[PDB]
Amino acid sequence: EEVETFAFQAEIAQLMSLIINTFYSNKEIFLRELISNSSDALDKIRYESLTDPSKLDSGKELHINLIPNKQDRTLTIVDTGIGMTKADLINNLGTIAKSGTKAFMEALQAGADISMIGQFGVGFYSAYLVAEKVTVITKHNDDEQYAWESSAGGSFTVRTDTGEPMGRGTKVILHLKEDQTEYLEERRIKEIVKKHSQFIGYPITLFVEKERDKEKIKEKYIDQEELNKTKPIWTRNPDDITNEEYGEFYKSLTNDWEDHLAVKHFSVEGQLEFRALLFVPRRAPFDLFENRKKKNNIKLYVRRVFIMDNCEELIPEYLNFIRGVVDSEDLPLNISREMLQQSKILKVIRKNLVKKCLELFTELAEDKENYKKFYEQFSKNIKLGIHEDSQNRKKLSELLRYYTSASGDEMVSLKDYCTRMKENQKHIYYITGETKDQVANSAFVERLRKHGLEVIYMIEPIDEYCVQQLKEFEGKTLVSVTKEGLELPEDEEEKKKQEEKKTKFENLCKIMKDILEKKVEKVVVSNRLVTSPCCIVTSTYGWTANMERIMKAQALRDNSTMGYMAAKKHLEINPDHSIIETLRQKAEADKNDKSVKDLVILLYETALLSSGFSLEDPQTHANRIYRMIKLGLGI
Amino acid sequence: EEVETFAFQAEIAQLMSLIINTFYSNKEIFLRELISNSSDALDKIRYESLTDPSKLDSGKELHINLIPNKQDRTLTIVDTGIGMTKADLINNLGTIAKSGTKAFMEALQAGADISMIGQFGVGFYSAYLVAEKVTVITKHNDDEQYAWESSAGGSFTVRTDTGEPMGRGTKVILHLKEDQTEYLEERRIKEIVKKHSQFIGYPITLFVEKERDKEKIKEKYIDQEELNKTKPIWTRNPDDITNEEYGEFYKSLTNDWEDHLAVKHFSVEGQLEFRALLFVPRRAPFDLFENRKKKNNIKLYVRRVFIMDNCEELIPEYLNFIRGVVDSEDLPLNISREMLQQSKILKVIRKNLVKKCLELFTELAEDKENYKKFYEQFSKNIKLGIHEDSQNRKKLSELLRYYTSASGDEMVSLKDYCTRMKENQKHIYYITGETKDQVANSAFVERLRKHGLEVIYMIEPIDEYCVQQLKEFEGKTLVSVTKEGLELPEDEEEKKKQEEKKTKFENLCKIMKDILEKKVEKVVVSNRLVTSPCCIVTSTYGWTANMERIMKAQALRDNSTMGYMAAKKHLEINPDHSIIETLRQKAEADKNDKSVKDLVILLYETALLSSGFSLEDPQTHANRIYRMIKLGLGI
Amino acid sequence: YLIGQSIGKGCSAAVYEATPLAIKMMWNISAGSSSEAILNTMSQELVPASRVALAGEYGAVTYRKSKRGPKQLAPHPNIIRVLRAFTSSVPLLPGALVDYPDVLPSRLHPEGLGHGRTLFLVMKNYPCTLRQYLCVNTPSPRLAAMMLLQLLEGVDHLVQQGIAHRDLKSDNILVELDPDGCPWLVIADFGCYSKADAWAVGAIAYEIFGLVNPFYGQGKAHLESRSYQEAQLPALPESVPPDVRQLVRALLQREASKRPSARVAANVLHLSLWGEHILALKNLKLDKMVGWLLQQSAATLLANRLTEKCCVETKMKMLFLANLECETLCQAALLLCSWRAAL
Ligand SMILES: Nc1ncnc2c1ncn2[C@@H]1O[C@H](COP(=O)(O)OP(=O)(O)O)[C@@H](O)[C@H]1O
Ligand SMILES: Nc1ncnc2c1ncn2[C@@H]1O[C@H](COP(=O)(O)OP(=O)(O)O)[C@@H](O)[C@H]1O
Repeated sequence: EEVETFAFQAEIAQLMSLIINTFYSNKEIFLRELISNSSDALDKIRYESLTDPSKLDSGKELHINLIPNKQDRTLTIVDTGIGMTKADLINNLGTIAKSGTKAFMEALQAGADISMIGQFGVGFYSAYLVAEKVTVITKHNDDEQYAWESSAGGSFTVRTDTGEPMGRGTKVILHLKEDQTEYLEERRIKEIVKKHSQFIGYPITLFVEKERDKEKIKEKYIDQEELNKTKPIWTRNPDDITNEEYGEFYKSLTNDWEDHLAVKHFSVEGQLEFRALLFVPRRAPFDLFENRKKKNNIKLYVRRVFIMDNCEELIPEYLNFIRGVVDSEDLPLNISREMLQQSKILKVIRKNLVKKCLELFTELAEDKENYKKFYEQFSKNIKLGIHEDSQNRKKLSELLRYYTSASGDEMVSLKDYCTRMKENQKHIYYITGETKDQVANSAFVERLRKHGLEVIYMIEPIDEYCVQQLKEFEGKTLVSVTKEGLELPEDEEEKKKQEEKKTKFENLCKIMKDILEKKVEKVVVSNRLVTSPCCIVTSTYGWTANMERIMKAQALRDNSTMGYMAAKKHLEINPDHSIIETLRQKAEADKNDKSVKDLVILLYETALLSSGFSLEDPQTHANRIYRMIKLGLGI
Repeated sequence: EEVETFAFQAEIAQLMSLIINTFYSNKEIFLRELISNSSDALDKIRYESLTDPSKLDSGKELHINLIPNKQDRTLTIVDTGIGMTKADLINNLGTIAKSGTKAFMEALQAGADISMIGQFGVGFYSAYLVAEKVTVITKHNDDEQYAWESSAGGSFTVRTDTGEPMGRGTKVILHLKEDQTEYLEERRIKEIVKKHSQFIGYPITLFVEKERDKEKIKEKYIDQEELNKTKPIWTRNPDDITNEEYGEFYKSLTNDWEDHLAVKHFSVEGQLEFRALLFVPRRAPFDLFENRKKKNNIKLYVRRVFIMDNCEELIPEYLNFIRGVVDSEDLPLNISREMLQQSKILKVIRKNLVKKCLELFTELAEDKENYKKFYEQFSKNIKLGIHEDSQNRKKLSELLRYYTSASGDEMVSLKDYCTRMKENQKHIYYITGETKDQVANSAFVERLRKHGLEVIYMIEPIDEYCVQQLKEFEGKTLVSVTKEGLELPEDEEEKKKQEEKKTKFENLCKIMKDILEKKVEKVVVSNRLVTSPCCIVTSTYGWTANMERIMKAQALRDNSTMGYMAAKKHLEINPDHSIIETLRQKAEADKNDKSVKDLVILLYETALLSSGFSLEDPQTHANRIYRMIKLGLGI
Repeated sequence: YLIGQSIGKGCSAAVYEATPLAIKMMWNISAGSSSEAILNTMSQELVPASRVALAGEYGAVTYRKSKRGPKQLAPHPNIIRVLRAFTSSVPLLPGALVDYPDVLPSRLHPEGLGHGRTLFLVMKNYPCTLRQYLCVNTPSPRLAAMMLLQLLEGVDHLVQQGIAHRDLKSDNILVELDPDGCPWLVIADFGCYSKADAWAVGAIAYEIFGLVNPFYGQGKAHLESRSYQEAQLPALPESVPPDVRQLVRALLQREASKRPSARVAANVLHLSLWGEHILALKNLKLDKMVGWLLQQSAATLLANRLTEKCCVETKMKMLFLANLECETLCQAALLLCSWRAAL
């Protein structure tokens, strides 16, 4: 019945303690917060100078100066921003969770061009993380020079300062603690202001005092040097940035002695707004696929300040060589400003990035030489992507280049193969091995090369992973020439010759099958062998020779599967070779002759060797060869 | 001069907005906060019952009940905790950043046994993430049943409730939003309360209403089922937990049909205090080294609530098979209670964990049978560690087991080798290959096995990585038998025979060196070959045969290095073989006889094959063999 | 058929004990999207089941679900238990009937279809120490100065951590000798003060060029605090470029104030090797700026254009061309030709 309404208030002490201790991960953040607030004040005073320039008569230039002083453990951040009045001082720096920047922005007109950093209202108090007492001296038009001072004790003192006239500006004076006196030197300051807040629209000038005084020989009396040297070009509109400026931006962003290779600069204007800049390096990093704990070199910026890096869901893994930045104007941001609220947004960014960089690759493929350099250096990443993702695979396939029998010396794409395919040909014959030369002279390709068809040379271990999932390309199916059921478009008298050769050698294959027992699962007359006695081939389903070799040699392999996934061999003989005919004479003459037995054993050994398989115990084969040699020499 | 001191106050609206939106990553956290606060109240009322039990006459049992109601979109969390009074209600739920739990704990005596969850003061307001209006009905001794209602509008209402008597307890009633009505069903509730807040010292009972009413055939009229079934045993003191209870805890923690293998339960009592529980599974996970994005199965708990998982710096990568929990009583915690403040603490935890689990492995090695299973299933991880870390390598080495020439069929450790080493032997001879049988009959080990020395069989690809950094063990150095400069402790007449064989075959090696040109860098008389004509061996510095084969077959390899790091072969001949003697006769007779040229070419081919190298173009060797066969048969 | 007691196992099957043989019942609920996995279990179990052993009528059991049930061959590594060959389904089939998707009857799931690109590992061959590698072969001065620059970067990175690697000789150093890939050098102390380690690395540098170091031969190889009694410098062969001769001349000098620290020597080597021979580098004519630093980096690649076979050179260029400061670079570009001019 009786309802006593109230309104929340807060316990200040524990609130300040929470803000200081429990918000930010690493104490180095404080510099970013102060710098961003100072830049906010800078653009504040800049905006108002448009209407009237007289308000800029106090101070013309707009800059930020850092003056670390080791004698007094004071790190001073002085700027020429708008400043504060007394009442503004009290209301902004006293009232927690109130931000004068947000109030000024919302009070501004609708169509304005300012983009201020923060609106939360608590970023300043982070300074305490590395200071005991903070002193803020600021002089702003319509008011005199006032002095702020607080020790985070729940109290602050505001006193009219009588120091030197600062003009329209604001300087913050921190008194660091001995535990944090490291930030006084210049190395960590440089590293921080380059990591965060590097792309700030105003010059940041360090003011170290490294005067030698070694007696004219004195050097570096006072050192003024800029840090935010490179402007953020992605903010600028494209079609005006020539292909040059991208070069310097690349060299500065990532230390490199050479230009980039290609650049994609685009932007999205939906309810999720962001601009992006993507570089593809000219040199593949040596430690790239080496796991450096650095998954993506893409840096995420929000209003030109650093947010997060190496958050893998930004870009898929195989596109890690891409280096560049992505800047959004507004996003849900965790209080510490180091991660997003709902990671669902990252998925949309990922999709946009992958489609845009795939378009970039497609456009790059229009040039031959540039592409050749790119492929030659990053082909592994494309095949990795083909192996991993299953929705751009169709668009990823065209990019691949390959060596063919009719290619010569230069690589060629699958579309060229499809164009050069004959009318009756309905497949794409590929052969995987370990080197181009050995594959080119292999036994399987003889009949094909004789007939005139083309074949594909895949000579790197990364291939198998790609092809085993790339089972089709543009209506035409990929078939491996080292599979059991291989067929070619022939005539009918070819079939008659084949069946008559079967009816001639149907006993010899059984005879050789009882020998070699449990070493090969079947032995049949071949149709792909010319100028070679016999070759072995794996079954239609299961690992091929090179695949089994690869994943047997693969480290961190699971032994049980290696025993599980073993290929089932099938021996094939050439009914035209003189060796086979003479062996058939000897077999049909003497059902069992030892000479035949050892001969077919040795033949199978050599065939297993040439077929790409690795012999089980090479010592026995070597001993057989040595016995043959000793017999030949008369020993 | 004039100093106007003040004291910070806060703008409530934006502060509440920040607390609601910008603190927690995923909205599902709210359940953990309410559950933890309710458990805090539960242990609060428990503590006071010790002094006087009459204060427990209101309600005996201590439990937490969740009653989701889909009809009204209300998720009720009712318990029998201490409750609040009116003034306590106002001061705690109204004043942001104030926590009555911390006040009660600090007001308590020094040596007390309570361990309450939170002290910050803002966890409750997180409920808003998934509710528009929150209603808290609570009845606590010394006061009547009151009700709090707030919509996060900067106002809260407190009215004396006239509902049913609840006794000493507290129930929270949320009114979810249509976007978040998913939390009403039981699946997500179960998953959440099992992920977080699973190890709470009080029974949590869901109250779903899945009554079928299908007409006696009705089932599940009202379902009361517990969720926190398993108690946290790591809190209990060891030497009392038998080896059984660890079994059920393992099965419950991780769904498994079989017991664990071994358990290590220890605790640290320094300024950094935490207890730990470590399990080593009986079965190696099939997808273990497969990158599951799950780097460490170690779960981190703070006061029996979940904090973080898969944060790799907890435990090194190679010790990922270890499954277990680590609980600390107090740690610097980010406001969202999902990460630590200074990650330096994780390093100390990592060092303690690794030293403790290494001690565990050492103690496990005392039992041969158990070790055999463990090593057979997790040997790869030990070698990975040996390859990666460089400070426990000395202690990780002892764990390794190996097949030796004199071992027989069972593996053996390096200490056994060192004990069985002869007096003059000063090295440890190991031979790496691809299978035990082929290695055992290789050409290199013949002279060694004849002399009586022992040799080590390394027959997995992961070996090379380990041995190439394990260059020494207990004063004795590891030497590979397939290296160029191999020497054995012999007598002096052996040296005389060797030098006379050199002075006999010094021309033949040059003759064979001008042939085979640029295929082998040197050909010398051997000292390790018996009952084999010739074997090839790699140089002292560079890759060995098996190493080069392995990292040639390794996917994601860098081609430039494969061209860079190629082995330099050296052919070695056996001056005792009849083939070599007859070849020397033929060479010294005819400087250049082709019979000799083709013969030595074929000999080198067979030696390259047996030595473990992969032939470059096996077609030429096969054609040579076919020519030999055709010559033998008379074709 | 009688069966035993009821237990739950795996959350995908029941377990009784029939009259003894174990009836591992299979309960499939086709109302959820996990029943597809459960029909996969239906297929993967009964691997040795006979082809004509089914006992379920077609009017009660759908032929389309059981036609390829009988398995010709399958490894089935995961689950061990098994049931007899039969299936039961209500005549008017249970609620949420199987959709009968008629999917891929003749197709066989290739056992072991699931494969994985396992984690990639690196190999660093450490076959020899520095003394042996320089006793077997001695490389040309280009990569020799490269190795000296590697050693100088290492010894700078060490002492800047606080500890002083006073003992530094030919044996403590290890060389990751790639077979034909150029040898990468690493610092270590497997064999058990400012600028003293620089003196040691200068002596070792004199050694690397194939000449015996007299501070190693006669003595005083521990540290120069025991001042050698030569009071001169040994003459490195003239084949070496006078730049590194001046470097090793100033580094192991007597005076401890004149000895350039490791950073200035490292980046003066950076200037000499990579930054091409330009009149800006000499006569201290380059006015030091970070812009001129990036211009020197732009001059750095021309050391790849001719020296690219050396993987070590591109490696060092990727590793150390980023870490170099304006002050030490100014001091380097000053000293390098305030000696060379000798004005
Ligand atoms: N250098 C400065 N000059 C003028 N005003 C400042 C300066 N630094 C901070 N302020 C004011 O202090 C208020 C509180 O800062 P804070 O809220 O912590 O940062 P932000 O406003 O970026 O969230 C801001 O509204 C801002 O107007
Ligand atoms: N179920 C409950 N019974 C009694 N008191 C409670 C209950 N839930 C919350 N409170 C009180 O509300 C206060 C504010 O909660 P909050 O600070 O958000 O959680 P915590 O105290 O765990 O940080 C706490 O001090 C606690 O005493």
